[PDB]
Parts: sequence; structure tokens; C-alpha cells
Amino acid sequence: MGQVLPLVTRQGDRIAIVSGLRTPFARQATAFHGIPAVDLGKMVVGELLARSEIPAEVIEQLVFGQVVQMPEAPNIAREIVLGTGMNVHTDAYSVSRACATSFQAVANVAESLMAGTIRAGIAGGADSSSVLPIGVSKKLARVLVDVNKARTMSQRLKLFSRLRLRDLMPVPPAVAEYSTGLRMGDTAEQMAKTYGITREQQDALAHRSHQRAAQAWSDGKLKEEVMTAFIPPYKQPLVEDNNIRGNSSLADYAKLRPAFDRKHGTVTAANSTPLTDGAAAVILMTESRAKELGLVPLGYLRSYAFTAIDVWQDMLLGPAWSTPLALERAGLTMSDLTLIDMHEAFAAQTLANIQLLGSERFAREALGRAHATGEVDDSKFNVLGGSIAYGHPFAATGARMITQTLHELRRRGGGFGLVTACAAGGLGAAMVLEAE
Amino acid sequence: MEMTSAFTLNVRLDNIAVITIDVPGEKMNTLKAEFASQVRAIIKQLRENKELRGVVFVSAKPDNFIAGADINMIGNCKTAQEAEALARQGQQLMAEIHALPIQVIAAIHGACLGGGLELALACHGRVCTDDPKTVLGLPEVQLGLLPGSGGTQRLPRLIGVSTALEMILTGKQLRAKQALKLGLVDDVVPHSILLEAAVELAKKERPSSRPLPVRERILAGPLGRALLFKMVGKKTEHKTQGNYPATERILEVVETGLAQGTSSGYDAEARAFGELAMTPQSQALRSIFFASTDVKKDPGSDAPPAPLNSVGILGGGLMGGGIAYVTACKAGIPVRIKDINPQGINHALKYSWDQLEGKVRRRHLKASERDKQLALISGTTDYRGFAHRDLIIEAVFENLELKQQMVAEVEQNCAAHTIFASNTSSLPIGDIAAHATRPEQVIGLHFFSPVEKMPLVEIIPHAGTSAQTIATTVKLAKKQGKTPIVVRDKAGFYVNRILAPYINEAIRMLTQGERVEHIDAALVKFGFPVGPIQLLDEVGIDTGTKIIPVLEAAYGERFSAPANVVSSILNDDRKGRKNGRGFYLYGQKGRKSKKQVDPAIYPLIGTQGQGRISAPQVAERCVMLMLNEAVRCVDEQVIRSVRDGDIGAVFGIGFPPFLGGPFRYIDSLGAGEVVAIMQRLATQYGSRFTPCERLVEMGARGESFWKTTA
Repeated sequence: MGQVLPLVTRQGDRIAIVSGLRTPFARQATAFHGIPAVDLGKMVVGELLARSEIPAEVIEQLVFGQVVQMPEAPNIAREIVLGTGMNVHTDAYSVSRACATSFQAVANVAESLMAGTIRAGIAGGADSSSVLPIGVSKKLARVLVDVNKARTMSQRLKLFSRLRLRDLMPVPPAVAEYSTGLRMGDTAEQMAKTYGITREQQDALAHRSHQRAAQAWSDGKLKEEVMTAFIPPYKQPLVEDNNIRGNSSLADYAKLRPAFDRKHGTVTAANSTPLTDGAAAVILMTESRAKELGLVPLGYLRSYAFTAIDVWQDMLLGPAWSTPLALERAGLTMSDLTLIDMHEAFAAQTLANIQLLGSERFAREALGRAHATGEVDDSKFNVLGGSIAYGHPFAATGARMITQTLHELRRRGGGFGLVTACAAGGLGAAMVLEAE
Repeated sequence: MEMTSAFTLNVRLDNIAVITIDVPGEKMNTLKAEFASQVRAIIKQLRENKELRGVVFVSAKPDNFIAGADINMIGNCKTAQEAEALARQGQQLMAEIHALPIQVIAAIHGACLGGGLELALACHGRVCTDDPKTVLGLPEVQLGLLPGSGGTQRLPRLIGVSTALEMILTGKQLRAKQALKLGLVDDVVPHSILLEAAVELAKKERPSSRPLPVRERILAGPLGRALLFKMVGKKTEHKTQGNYPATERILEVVETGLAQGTSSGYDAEARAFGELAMTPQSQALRSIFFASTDVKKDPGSDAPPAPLNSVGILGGGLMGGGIAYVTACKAGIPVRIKDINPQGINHALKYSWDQLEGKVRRRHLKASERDKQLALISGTTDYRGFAHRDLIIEAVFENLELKQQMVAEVEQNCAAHTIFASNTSSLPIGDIAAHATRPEQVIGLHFFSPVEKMPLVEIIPHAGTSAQTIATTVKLAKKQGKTPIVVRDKAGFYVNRILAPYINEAIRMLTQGERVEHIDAALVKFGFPVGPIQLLDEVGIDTGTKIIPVLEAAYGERFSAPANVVSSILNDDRKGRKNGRGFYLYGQKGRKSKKQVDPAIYPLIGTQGQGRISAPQVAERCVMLMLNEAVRCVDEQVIRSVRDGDIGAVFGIGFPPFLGGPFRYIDSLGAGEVVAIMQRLATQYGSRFTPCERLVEMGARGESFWKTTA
């Protein structure tokens, strides 16, 4: 046991996982327009509780988090508890770890739950890219603070005397990294250039992802994971994801302008996930608690790992670093791993990641491990499509993968799933799931 | 084969051929006669198998594309004929390369300096990587030699004279973005796709459309060339004082090329290069270049160094901020300041902040870079956090017992393998060590305020100093962008030791009714930047007197200064810029003229009689003072090597580069002729001009200085 660490509780019970749920995702203007990020989580949590046999008193703590953040109600988990119908004695709590927020929420709940302080909790994430907080210029905030603190009337006019230029214009939000000024996609262009990913090598991944997802809806296999959102206008319900376009031919979107480079930009809009709105949640519960109240567990949890890398070149290699650590912690091997998953926030970067996990030199020098972590079969990789299809709500794409993977292993009747994700700031996360 | 023909050809599957450049000697890609021969064979072979898309050039080395033309072979020339022949053949070869009808592309990565741009300007299209290491530029005027091979007249045609002229005259470095904006390079790409991007740029056929210039460059030939040339000539005459050749020659050759055709420019450049490489300034500058390269490659001590990752500074203020800024912003080493007063820490931090904010206001650094660099500097007022510092630099007042106290407590409250560096300028290093637990790890790191300005530092060991300590200190000084020099532990060290007679004789002459303009012009005309009195004003009169009392105490009356001049200013505190109320008043109307001289300073000093003699007398007397002092100090093996002393003198004090340094100056002046000059000066003036015994010995016996110099 030089590397394996079990994830068991002090009593000897494993961390079971019970049902999860996912609001259907939408583009940033079609539906959910004007709907804040809090009430999406309210929807999913409230109707997740009102779907199983658990009384609301069992839940003892819920953790959400959101990347795009509204200044009002900083601790959105408390408003999730208060607004919906729940015991007001639940320890609401909020985290934030960029695109891997839901993974961190699940990890926090799991470790606190195996510490003994909790017996059941909720972990999830909500996100909305349609209620963007549009702040005013930085200069036109010190003026406001001073005039609030200004004492005499003549002082205020002398203060506004410095108000000039275009300080009135609002400041658009920035997706570029705070300390790097890189637009999170132009850090994928150079990755594609470095590892040699062709616009024809990709743009076939996007096609195979739009398929196996349109097919997934048509088969209805993902029926029990998706709500049927109802919108306060109540003009018509939303049942299916509208981002999915599983009808285009691969020769249709080969003719698109490059997005960032615009000169040698082997990545474009179609092969990159768009900003969406959604929410997701999962109910974590220890095995003993689930057993004693009569509930079948939807799989379990095996191990997890988080890693950071330098944000100056190819910061999007998080899964490559995280995966071997998670495997060694679970005492497993890539060979004995039925089905895997990847965030695929962009075409390439994911392909670069497979190339790297297949490369012996990378694991030889950049990790110090003797052997490469193995290659991934196409069939055992993103069986039900990926984020180049559904969409990418920053804080919600974590739990969605756990739910989908557990259900798919339920269909295959066994195996150990694996989920990985990369995040801005060079943060990567991975975890190994076991569906009994 | 592969070794000789560094220009290996390789035709890919398509109609494109790639040529690598791998000189098997060393990591710089230099130009030699063998390359000039072999490229003819390669291009003749390229003439075979016609009907191909084009050719490209690649560096095939990780660091640079082409460093520059080798200068070692240039030193083997004898007359103007050899240089003209070499220039003619280079011009012909570049013209031949430019004479191909197919697309020729230069894919440059890393450094491309000197004659490389020539070849780059020979090609029809150029592409450069975006790495901050790569750079474009012509650095041969600074070597006192025009880069005549064709680019001297191609560059003004490609890009307007408004920039090309200042590129040639002041050969500098160009960023990739700057070149792209200016029109020198067609496109910029990341290093990964460099070869490929060059390939499809070659595949596109014959861009028969010259990009338009600013349209203000149409002045050349008709009215407008004359005005611009006259103005830049007057500017250069006011700036360099006209003692630097290869400045008006450039203007003439550019004029001839522009207003008389390209053939006229070619022949004029050939003749000028032939006649100009033999001017004494040329080999003087080449000698300084060689010496600087050697000292940069010099390892100092012969022992392996020790790891260094953190550094401590005791004391603060303007100076401590200087060392902190140099060690953090340049070398990127964490630095911890330990001023006892929080005001000192605040002063040091403010100094560094002012420097970096001034840099950013130019828009040369990102605002995030300021934070990422200031993160390395942290102050305190206690001894916590000093337990893992490899180096400590001491920069508080020079009281002896105070320095023993400092060394005692740094021994008590720090590591065991750490070494202690003192920024002392007066007290002996051994005496500062005296009694200590580990005296073998005490060194003297003499700086020159302002620290970021003068690039010379002094390393002073003492009787017991482990070679590892010297090695570590030298490597640090190298990382800081300085020029380390090892100096024997003697009173007065080297630089200020020879600087003292300069200001001493300046004051002695000023006492004899001399005016500011005469003295200042006399000293700056002899290739000296910033003449004496404003040198003192810059460094501060309070530091101007320095610690010369110890100089007299060590070496008699030779260094004795006239009285009632240093005394007459310290009492009526006139510190120049330290108190502001120097004799160079500030805040004058307009603030666009020479610094005003006070009228009352002459009455304040004795100012006896009226001035005499002329500027040549002033120059010769001051210069021979420095020469006698320098030969005196090198006589007793103060400086380990002749070149070390010469480079220190020329590069820290500000000795005229075109004279090559004091030792070059005496070698050029030769022998006992200057000796007779200095006896006659002594007889007419006084006993201060007694020649050194080794000086008269060498002059009479006719020995040389630079090995087999003569």
C-alpha cells in the first residue's frame, strides 16, 4: 500500500453515491434568459429532493459554487437552503475552483462525511451566462466611496471635478486569466500547434461527439437524469438541450473562420464548446445511512486527485497530470478501466491529452514515473458524447459527468468509470467511480 | 562534407528546398570565408534542377540564426585593399542571392546580428519567431566599423531613412513586434510552426508589389535629403564631439547610394570599409570588445561555485534599494532587507517602485510584471527569515566597530555555510574580518552608486578567502549584469584610487582662476563623458572628497588635495544634488539649457590671478596623472591582469573607448616620449609628475604592455 489510500469512513463504510439530477442546458439567450443562477440551483435541488424517498431532515449540508458570481448573496448555498423547502438547520456552504467546481464540492462533502461530522449531504453547482455582472469602471468606484464619505456639499463637487473621460462606460467581463491575459482558447491554439493537431484531425471529434449524443436523446437513455424545466413565463416547457446539433455533416463546418489566431487558427467556434446555462446536483451519503433507511446506492466512490501546473504554456494539460495520481491512489490500471471520460472543453487539448497519456517520454520526465499511463480506446471514451454538444456551464459540468458515467456503467453491468477535467489557472481534477 | 558545408541543402517532396546553417564550431552561427566559398557551390547546385517553388533558410540551432561576421579574420587584414576585396566579394555574393527569380525566404529564430541582416535583407521575404530571445539589429558602428556588404543601402530602400539612419548610426536591438510594425519582417509566428509558415510563404508566388513607405522619405535625392543630412550631422557633431570616425562616412555613403544609384553606393561602401578598418579607433574598439568577451567568459576562481537562491541586505536607503533592485528585478533572486528603521525599508521599496513604474509608463512592461517582480523584495526589522540566506550584503555606515558588530550578529543569527559580503569603500577587508568564527567566508563587494548605471563592480578578497567564495560572488555579479573584477586588498582599491588625482588636479587648476566652460570643454573633448565638476555634482561633493585622508595616510603627499576648497564647501554645505544647493542650480527658466553656474563659487574659492594655458595642456596633464597612477598600481600586482585593469579603467571611470584604455593609450604613444613629456610637465609645474620606476624602465628599454604589442 505504498500509494493506495482507501476512501473509507472511520466505521469502515464506503462513501456511497445516491441519485443525481441535471437541468437541461441551454444557450445564453434562448431560454433561462434573465433567470438568475440561484434559482436554477433552487429548481434542481428542490425537485431532486422531491424525487426520492428521503425526508428532507436527513440532508445535513449542501455545497454549491458558481464561477460567474453575482455580488448579492455571495453564499448562494444558503439561499438554496432558504428559498426551497428544506430544513433550515442545514450547513449551507459555497466553494469556487473554476471549471472543476463541482468536483471540489463533491470532494469536500466526501471528506467531511468520512471525517464523521456528517451522514448525508448534497453537492452540486449552478451556472448562468446570461445574467452577467457588468461592473462600472474601477475609477468610478473610489469616487463613489469618497462621495459617500464626503462631508460637505462643496467637497462633493470638488470630488466629481475629476470625473472625466469615458469612466461612465461599463466594463465588459473578462474571460482571460487574471495574471496572464490569455483568453483560455488562445492557450489551446498554441497547444494544438505544439502537438500538431490538424483541423481535420479535429472537427471529426466534434462530429463524433454530436453523434452519440443526438443518438442518446433519440434512444432516450438520458431520460432519468434530466428535469423538465418550467420557466416563470410558463409559455412552454424546456425538455431537451438546444445546443446539440446532431445533424450537421462533417463537411459543413469544415468551412469556418479561425476564432483566435485568424491566421493559423486550427481551432474555431464549432469545435469549441459554447457558453451555456444549467445546474446539476448529486446526493452523497455514507453506505450505512443509505442502508438503514432503505435506499439502493447508484454506485460508489473510489478515489480522487487534484493537481496544478504552471500557467504560462499549455496550462490545459490537467487531466494528463491528474489521471496517473488518481489511478495509483485507487490501486488500479488504465487497462482495467471500463469506460473513461474527458471534459473536452475544446477540440484538441483533449486530443493532445490522449496523445500525452499515450507518450512514454512525458511520464518519464515530466512526472518521474517509470512507465506511461496507457492509451485509451475510442470505444471506451466519451460513449455518450461530450461537452462539445451539450455545453459547458462552468460550475455544473462536474456532477453531470458523474451521473452519466454511473448510469452508463449501470447499463454495461459493472466496471470502473473515470472522470477528468481541466480548469483555468492550470487546475486539473480526476476521480475514479465504481458502479459496484 | 557535412562539417565544411554548413549550408546543407535538402529538397522536400514538394518543390521547396530547405537550407540549414550548422557551423560545427560553437553555438553562434558566424560567417567565415569558407562559407562564402561553399554557398557559391550550393547555389550553383540549386541552379540545377530548375522549376521549383523556392528555398528557405533555417538556423538549425536552438539559440540564434546568425550571430554575425567573424571579426578574427578581419584582424588579419593588412591594407585597405584586402578589406575592399572582402567587402566586394560579400556584396557580389549578396547580389547573386538577390538575383534569383524564385521566392527566397529567411525563417529567422533567435539572435540575428551583424551581417546576418545583410543575408536577411538579401531574401525577398522574412519571417521571425515571437520569442523574446530573438532580435534584429546592426551592431557594427559600435565596433567602429561600417557593415558594408549591401544592407547599408538596401535597408534605407526597404524602410524609410527616418528609422534606417538611426539603426545604422546607433546600431540597436529590435523586437519582433517592432520589426513587424515597421515593415522589416513580413510576419511573426510561434516557433512551432516557423518552418511550415515559411514554406507556404515561399509557395505563394512573387509578391510584385512593394509596400509604400511613410511618403515622407521621398525627400532623399530632391530637396529634403540635404536638410535631413545636415541636421543629423550637426546632431552627431554636438553629441559625439566629432572625435569618432565612421559617423560622417556613413552619412556620405548613404547620400551617394541614394542620390547616385545603387552601384555608386556599393563602390563607396567598399572603399570606405577598406579605408576605415585600418583607423586606430577600429582596432582599439576591437581590443575592448575582445577584453570584455574574455572577462565575461572568465570563470574568476578555479573552484566549483556554491548554490545561491536567496540573498540578504543589511541596511537600507537609496543605496540598499539599488542593490535590491539589481538583485531582484535583474537576476531574479529573492532578497530580504533588514533596516532597523521602517523608514529605511520604505525608502528602498519606494526606490525600486519608482524604477519599475518609470519602466512601465513607457509601456515596456505589463502591469502584472511589476507585481511579479516586486514579489521578490521583502523588508523587515528583525532577524527572522535570515536563517537560509546564502549571501548577505552589508550597506550601512562605515564605522569599524559597527561593522564588527554586524559581522558578529550575522554570524550569530544566520546559517553556517553562508558568506558575508561587505559594501565597504574605506576600511580594509581583513581588518573588517579581523576576528570572526569563519573569516574564510568574508568578501568585499564594492559597488558604484547609482548601482543600475555603472556596470563595474569590485571583488576584494583578503588573506583567508575560500576560492568557492570568490567563484560564487563572481557568478552573482555576472547574473546581475555587471562586470566582476578581482582586486588585491590594498588601501584605495583601484577605481577611485586612480580617480582621486583626476579631481585633485581639476581642483588645483580651478584654484588658478579658470572658468567652467574652458575646463569642461577641455575634458569632454578628450573623449571623457561627463566632465569633472558635474561628475562630482552627480556623485555628490560630500562623497566627492571621498575618504582620500586614508589615501594620504597610505601613500604620502602624492594624493594630497589643496586645502580651503573641500573645507570651504563642507562647512557651507554645497553637496550638489544631495542637498540640491550645488553650484549647478536646478529649476532654471525653460529647463532647456546648460546647468547654470553660480557666480559666487569663484569668490568662495581662492581664484588667484587669472587663467592660463590651453585645453591640450589640461587634457595631457590630467591624463598623465591617471596614467602614472595606473602604472603605479599595476606595478605592485594590484590587478591580476593587464586587460583586467585596462577594462576596469575604460569601463567604470569612463576612459575614452576610442583610445582603448590607459594601457592602449601608452602603447600607442609608445615609449619614453611621454616620459619626457611628463618630466617637462613636472619641471614646469611640480613634483607630482614623478614617473613610476617601471614606467621609465619600460620606456627606456622599449618594452610593451599587450604581450607582444611591440
